[PDB]
Amino acid sequence: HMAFFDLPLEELKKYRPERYEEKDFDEFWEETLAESEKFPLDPVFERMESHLKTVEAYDVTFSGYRGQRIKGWLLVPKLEEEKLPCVVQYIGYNGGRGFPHDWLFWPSMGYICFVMDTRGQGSGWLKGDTPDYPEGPVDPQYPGFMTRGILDPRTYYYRRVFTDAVRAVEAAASFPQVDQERIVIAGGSQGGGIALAVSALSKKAKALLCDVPFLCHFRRAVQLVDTHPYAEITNFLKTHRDKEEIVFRTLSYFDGVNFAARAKIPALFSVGLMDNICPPSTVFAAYNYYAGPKEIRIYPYNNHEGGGSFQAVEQVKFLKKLFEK
Amino acid sequence: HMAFFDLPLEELKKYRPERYEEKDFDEFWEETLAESEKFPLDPVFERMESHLKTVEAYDVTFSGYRGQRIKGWLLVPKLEEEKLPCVVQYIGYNGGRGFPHDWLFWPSMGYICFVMDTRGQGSGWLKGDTPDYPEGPVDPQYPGFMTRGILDPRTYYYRRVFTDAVRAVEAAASFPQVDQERIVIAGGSQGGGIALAVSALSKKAKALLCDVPFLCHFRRAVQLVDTHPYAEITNFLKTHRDKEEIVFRTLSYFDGVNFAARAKIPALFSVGLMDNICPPSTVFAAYNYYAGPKEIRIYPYNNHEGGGSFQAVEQVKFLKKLFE
Amino acid sequence: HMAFFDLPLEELKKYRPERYEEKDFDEFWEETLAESEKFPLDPVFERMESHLKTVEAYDVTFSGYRGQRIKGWLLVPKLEEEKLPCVVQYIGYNGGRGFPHDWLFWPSMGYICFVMDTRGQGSGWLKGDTPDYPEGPVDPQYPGFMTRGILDPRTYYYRRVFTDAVRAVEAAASFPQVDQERIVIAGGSQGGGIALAVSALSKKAKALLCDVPFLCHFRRAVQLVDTHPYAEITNFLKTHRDKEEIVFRTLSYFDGVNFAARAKIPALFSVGLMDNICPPSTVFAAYNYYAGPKEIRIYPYNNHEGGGSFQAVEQVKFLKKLFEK
Amino acid sequence: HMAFFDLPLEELKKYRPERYEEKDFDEFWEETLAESEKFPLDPVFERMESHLKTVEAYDVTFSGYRGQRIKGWLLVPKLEEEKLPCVVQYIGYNGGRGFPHDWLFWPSMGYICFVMDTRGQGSGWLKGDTPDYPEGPVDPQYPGFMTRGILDPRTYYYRRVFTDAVRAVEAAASFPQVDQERIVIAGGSQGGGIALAVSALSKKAKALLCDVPFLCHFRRAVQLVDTHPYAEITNFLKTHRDKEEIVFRTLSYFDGVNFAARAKIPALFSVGLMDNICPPSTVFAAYNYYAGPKEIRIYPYNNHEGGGSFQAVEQVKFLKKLFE
Amino acid sequence: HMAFFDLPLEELKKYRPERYEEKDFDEFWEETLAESEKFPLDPVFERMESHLKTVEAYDVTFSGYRGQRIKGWLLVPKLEEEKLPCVVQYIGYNGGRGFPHDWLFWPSMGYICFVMDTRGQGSGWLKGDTPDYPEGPVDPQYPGFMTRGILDPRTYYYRRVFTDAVRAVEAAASFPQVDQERIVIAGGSQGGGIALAVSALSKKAKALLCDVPFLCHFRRAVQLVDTHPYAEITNFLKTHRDKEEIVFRTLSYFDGVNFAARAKIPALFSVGLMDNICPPSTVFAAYNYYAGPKEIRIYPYNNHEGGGSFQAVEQVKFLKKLFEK
Amino acid sequence: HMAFFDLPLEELKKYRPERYEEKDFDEFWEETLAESEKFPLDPVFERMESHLKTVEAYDVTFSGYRGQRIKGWLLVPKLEEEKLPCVVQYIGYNGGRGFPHDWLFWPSMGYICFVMDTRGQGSGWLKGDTPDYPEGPVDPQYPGFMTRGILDPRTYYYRRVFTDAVRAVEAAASFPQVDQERIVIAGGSQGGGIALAVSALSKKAKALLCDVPFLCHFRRAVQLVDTHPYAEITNFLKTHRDKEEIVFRTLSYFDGVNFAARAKIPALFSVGLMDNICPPSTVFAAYNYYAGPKEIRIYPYNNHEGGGSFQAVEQVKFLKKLFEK
Ligand SMILES: [Ca+2]
Ligand SMILES: [Ca+2]
Ligand SMILES: [Ca+2]
Ligand SMILES: [Ca+2]
Ligand SMILES: [Ca+2]
Ligand SMILES: [Ca+2]
Ligand SMILES: [Ca+2]
Ligand SMILES: [Ca+2]
Repeated sequence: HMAFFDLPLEELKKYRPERYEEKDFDEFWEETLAESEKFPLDPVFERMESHLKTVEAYDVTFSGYRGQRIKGWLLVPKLEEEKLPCVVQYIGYNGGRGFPHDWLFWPSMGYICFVMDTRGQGSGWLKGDTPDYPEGPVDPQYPGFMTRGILDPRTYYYRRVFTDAVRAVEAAASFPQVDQERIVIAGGSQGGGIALAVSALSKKAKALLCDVPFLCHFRRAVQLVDTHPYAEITNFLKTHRDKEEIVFRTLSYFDGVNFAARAKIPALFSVGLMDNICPPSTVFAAYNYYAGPKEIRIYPYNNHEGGGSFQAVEQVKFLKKLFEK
Repeated sequence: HMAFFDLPLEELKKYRPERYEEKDFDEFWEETLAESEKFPLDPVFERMESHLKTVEAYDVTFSGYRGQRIKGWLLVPKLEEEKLPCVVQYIGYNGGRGFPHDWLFWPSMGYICFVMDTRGQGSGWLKGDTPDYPEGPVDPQYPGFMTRGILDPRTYYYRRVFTDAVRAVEAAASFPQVDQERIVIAGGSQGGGIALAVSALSKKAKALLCDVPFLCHFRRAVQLVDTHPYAEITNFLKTHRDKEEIVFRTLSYFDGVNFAARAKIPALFSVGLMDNICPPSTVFAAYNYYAGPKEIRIYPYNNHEGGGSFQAVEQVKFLKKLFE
Repeated sequence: HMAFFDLPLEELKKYRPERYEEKDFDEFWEETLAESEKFPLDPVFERMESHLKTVEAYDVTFSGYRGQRIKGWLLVPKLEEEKLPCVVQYIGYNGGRGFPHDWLFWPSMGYICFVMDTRGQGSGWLKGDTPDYPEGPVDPQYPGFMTRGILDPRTYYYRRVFTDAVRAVEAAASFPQVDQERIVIAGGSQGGGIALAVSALSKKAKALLCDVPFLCHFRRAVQLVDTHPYAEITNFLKTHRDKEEIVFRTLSYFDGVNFAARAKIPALFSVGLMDNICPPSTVFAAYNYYAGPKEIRIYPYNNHEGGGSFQAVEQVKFLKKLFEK
Repeated sequence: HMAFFDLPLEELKKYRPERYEEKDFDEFWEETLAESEKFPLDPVFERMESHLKTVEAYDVTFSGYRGQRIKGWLLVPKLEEEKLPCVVQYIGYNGGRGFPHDWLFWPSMGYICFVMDTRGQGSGWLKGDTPDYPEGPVDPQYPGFMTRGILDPRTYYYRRVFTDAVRAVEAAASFPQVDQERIVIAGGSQGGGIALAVSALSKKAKALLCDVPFLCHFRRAVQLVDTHPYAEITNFLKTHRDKEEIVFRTLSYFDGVNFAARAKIPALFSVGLMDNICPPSTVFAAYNYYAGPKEIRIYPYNNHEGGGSFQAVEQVKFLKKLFE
Repeated sequence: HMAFFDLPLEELKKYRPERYEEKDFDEFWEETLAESEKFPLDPVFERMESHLKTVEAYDVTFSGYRGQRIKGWLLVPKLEEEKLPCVVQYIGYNGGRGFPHDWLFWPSMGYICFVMDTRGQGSGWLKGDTPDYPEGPVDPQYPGFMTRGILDPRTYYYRRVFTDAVRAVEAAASFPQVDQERIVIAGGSQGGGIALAVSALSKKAKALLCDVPFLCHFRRAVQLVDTHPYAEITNFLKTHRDKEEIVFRTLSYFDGVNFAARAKIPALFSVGLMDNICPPSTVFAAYNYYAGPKEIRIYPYNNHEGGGSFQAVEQVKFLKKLFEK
Repeated sequence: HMAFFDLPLEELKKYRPERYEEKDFDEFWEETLAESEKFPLDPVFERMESHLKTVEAYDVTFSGYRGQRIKGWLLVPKLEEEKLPCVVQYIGYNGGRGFPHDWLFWPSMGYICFVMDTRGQGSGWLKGDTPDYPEGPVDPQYPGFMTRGILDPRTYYYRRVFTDAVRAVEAAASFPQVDQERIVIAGGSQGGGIALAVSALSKKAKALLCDVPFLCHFRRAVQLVDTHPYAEITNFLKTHRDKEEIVFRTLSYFDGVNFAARAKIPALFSVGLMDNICPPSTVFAAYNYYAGPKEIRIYPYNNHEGGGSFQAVEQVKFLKKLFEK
């Protein structure tokens, strides 16, 4: 067999495929957010009995999509400064909020960390505590989250997740020790696709950290790789042979490329050139359309792990320099 | 690597592991069926335009779990006889009702065939048209159907599927040309596990055809094989390390072995001794506890395909002799 | 690894590679057929005791290559019409005629169905009952049928199969209830390659159904995919490093592309764009050279399963419309 | 997945499963050999132009099964001794006689080497030049040689190979520089199963070298491993679900374990305890029933490669001691 | 294929296979430690520039095997307490000390953390900075560390690693804020096997954390699994067919089962019943022979990940109770 | 999955990628060889008691890199001619000199054969007896030999191997029955890469046999294939994300393409076009830059086995014609 390869790096850097979105993309999202804003946010922070000594940990509950109650953690490092910067952290596919001690990186660097639990997931590599609540009937689907409600953008799973995620920034901003001028939205892989949505839809985010982003350039992802989770879509289309146009129409409303074209905040991206889960052409498509000030860290030899702890160093340096003005 | 192997056949034939079920197993199912019976069945058969010439095809809708509307097909062979025997057909994992022409076997053999669509699935190997409707919140789960609602038997996905399947036999029986003395429940793999449940829960079924059954002896299945779909449960338990006792309690209410101990109608089973999706020990555990008159066809060299078209011949000969 | 991909669709639709055949291609086939016609067809249809109720089943025996007796099934739906249309069904690799109840589709749609057993196979996924009878010595070969007798077109396995298949249509035509104006030849995968040969060699076929055809564009197939059964040819060539020119000369006489260029009857093809057993470039090469009226159904997300039950629907609609003209 | 393991070594050393053969096993082989002996052997040795300098190479042709003409190589080391000992070398599955320079080991150790080409193979890992000639119709079969004619011992492929192989020893013995008191029959894997047959059927062989033998204890092999080529039999049985008894009856006539029970010449065996192509329980079954003086070299950590060049050293030493 | 399974749990709980060690096992280790103690430990702690805010990070250097200079990190949480408890952390196969921010768990829980870099590794999943120094010639070996110097225990790779690890505890104990009554040795997988050796050889360790231990019951490991790294041994033995007795003789001196029989400090073990890297029978053999006060957490459905974050919670609670006395 | 494919043959035939070497490449090698030449070669040939009858077998010892003692075999066929031609044979990755009877081909063809043992390997498919002796510290590395000392060309493993190999030709030339006008350097795979280095560095070699060469065009190899052993370099780079430039700078001094540009003796190459261990583009890059008289045998359907026994025949014929003048 042939080892994975995408477009050459010189082509990746110029890759700007034709965008496809419906004319009501913005109106869809405006209505979605307006509907959810009719419910009070009702943020709840409850301090936990914990063995943690350098951080205070809080159980979080807030109202996400249509008032539905989403879990999280808030880790506050024990420091003298009265207002601290904050990272809102979104989680990779099949993960959930786990335990507070699973998210010590940002607090150790002096940042408040808001970890948003992902509705209905939390059963693959880290446990979760938040259910999904569907729009009535749960249509035929392929196992997983990628095709859950895919026949209509109004019923699609990521409509609810992205709305949760925009509301999570509001919930973080409500914590009294959070410096609202230094709120960062962050994620890798599904988390990066969520953060990319939030960068276009939120008014409160001040910077984006976007690693090896998933949920980008769907039509290309499906043709390029046979890995999960993009293969969920392919397997659905293999069966539902009459639904191709509808499937990609729905997905157009949730595509990171279309959000990137609307985002204005400063962003640090990362990409692995041998990543066969989130292919480099899908990541570069999103990066290249990203409309805010931007940088990308390129890891030529890395698969889905990306830059690992090297990239974490880059992120801390990037934010320090940004927030010095 | 090591080739798949289960217990030797001589051990499989005596394999009767200790059963685990809760005290309220029967009460759970009695309440479930009573609550769904409060909605009218409202079976609808709508003759469709079709290119089929030897068969009349109907679009089916009936009320399953809690009045929720389930799709299916009814295929009636064009024959002179006024009352015909009927097979109620349940579908394998990730399948759905597909097209009428996907179910030509039983009609061709002179049987009315009622194909029940599987709620929420239909996206893997044959398309489906029936949604699931959850009991409120859809809890954290691993991709698929095996762990959907698994923390409480009341919320568990197969509660709804098994209720649909019991109601499907009532729907079939309400068709005027069906001979109610010759209603057969049939399935292979997930369909076999569904049919095994129906064999204990239904009052209308007269015979069971149970091929290579899934949804049997969960605790053993999860230790034995790393194949999907049983690995969905294993993967959930890898993450939710605190939920093991709860998971297996819930599953006990849906285990084919526990239904088999309650079933009284005549049954023909099949098993593939090299089946690593539905291991022979889980299938023999169910067969060995099956409380009605029973036979099993054993296919020593077959994987999940079982007896294939050979077993289809065994089934037709079995039912002919039974109903004489 | 890399996920399978062939030429882009826009290139596939224009793909007309240079054809290679010997100057005696037609003479080879004329002599082959003339030599087999010297034996009487002697078609025998024997009614069977069956549990089937909507269809009458017949055990079939007829003379194929050089008078050799080939088995089949004939399924006749119980309908009032005195002359019925007929599908001659060829079978995929490692399959055979199985049981009569394995072929209920076409009879259920009102067609007589003649299923031809495949000589010497019948041991992979459906049982068969017909032997092969070689031209004397059985030369060194790689396991399978693809290299059986490959050093000479006169000894090659598919010379015998394709002659059996041309005689199968004569056998079907001899059944009294068959409408000879509505004889269809049909197959998928090896069956599709057999059917493609018959479309060029038979005088009795009126329409072709050709799904995901095997036995097409061998030189491309062997360099594109490492899957069986094309890999049998590759494996033979890895060992018999002196026989490359002879192997591809022999295969030129049996290539679906060379038959397609001679076929004049109306045809419906199908192709799976992710099919790595019968690659889309080999299928499109045959489709593009096909010299009769033609259509193709394209399944972008399907592998070797092709259009499945969706394509069955297309085939029934195609034939209904054709035979109403 | 799980890593391959067979019976523990202590159990392997005592493993003597019940043997199955038909009452006419000996008569079947007596009648097969007598029929082929009615054609003259007509051994032809044709010196070749070669770049080889330490060895003389001959193109061999002789009559095997029913007078059919089998190819081979004869390699004679250029030594002063007027009569030399001889190794008759059988080849592994999908191999053939290749080139003369592929068989330099035994000649370099001072032995004449007769390499028998394998009918109809020669297309996997080493080229071959000898065709098969079937007993009329070539029945339905799974790809390969293991199920070619398997529905009748008289049509089965290995009937013709084993007969060739017995005649190969007669052909080698006819070469004037061969010392007939020091004729060795040798093989690994398919070669070893061939050699094991020849050790029971030939009158001319004086010693057996049998490495990691294939064609042994078929019923166990098929249940134990899913590797090729034993899997060819399994796959044929998955489809021809009515032919199980007939398949194993045929195979009984060709099983190394039944030949081993009849062999009287001295033998050196080898076995790899992690061999998942020729499992150690099938090899030990044949070794344990072997009726002549015998030794086995056991390689606990090796797969199908066995003892490799270490074993080759064992074989040279074994034969030197034996022929002193 | 067959999914991985070891002995049933009820058998695992009683599994005490016969131990094999040479008569000079203790003398070998006494001599090894005495020889390395002749070089000064010369521990160096160098406060480094870091973006970490809740922790003080130190570059560590100390003398391990025969005076050779080994790297590490020391992470000290910023807390008012003047003496703190300490975890000496050993690293999994193909890993190294990485960056200080890779080891935030224990400091966040109020423990000083001493992370020992692994000589010659650090190139698989986390970077390292410490070379190996062989005893003269580097004999023929299979790729990796398992068979490096395996023909003599005096030249074997893990002789040098285990001596470094015993000296790492002495280096940690020399830090003035370390409470010497609360020094813990900890590791998972290779780290667990190192920690197990240290639990027998060190005089300063007060508690052992030993997760999914590697380097245990080699003869069984090599029989049971075909995974790396145990398969490095098998692959060496496949080639060096004359060296079986020598290989297992050497390995006996480094076997966690033989150290466990000598260890007296309180321990918490963990085991995954589906672990095919470190099989449960090799782990239970070590646990069952462990001579100090002991508990084991059993994870029936987990592979080599073990208890993950659940086990981390178990470790924190275990130590808190132990050191309350 | 996608089956392996490299550039089309017509492109391979013209493939001359831009070469990268440091401006001290020649000076590095001149100094390396001069430093090793300060130690006496001290060749030792000791006749063995052997069961071989057509060949005399000698145990060889000679001084390779910096006086270090390297093992080998010398096989002398028993012929009347007083001086014989000689093949110096280098060995594939994870192999060693094995037993004398493993190398009977060249002696049987009337050539003396000098088999050089490969330092530190000999544990994968054929046993070896020669250790490595590192330049002091053995830095962090990935399992295997490709990354051993890779951070500095002075410490790199192949500096020592290539020096041994140049000295092996001198050792061979010292045997009294060797005709020094007919000394051939030969290898496949790692052996071919070693031989290619020797063809530029040795003054005594008269012809090169170079099959499916490894150690060629590293930057391309690492992008193209995910197979071992080239993946050892990729794996090292995935972790040491800061060391890319250094790694490829080191490797430039050991790249077969750069030696090929300097080699002047006649050469026979071979290449398998389906070889995914040594890709055809890396082999053709070296062949195309080869500066001496050259021929290549192309095996379009072979993987890493190349031309096998067919190529052995090509080699014997090639050398016969060459040495006839
Ligand atoms: Ca708009
Ligand atoms: Ca009760
Ligand atoms: Ca309708
Ligand atoms: Ca012509
Ligand atoms: Ca007898
Ligand atoms: Ca002692
Ligand atoms: Ca420092
Ligand atoms: Ca220079």
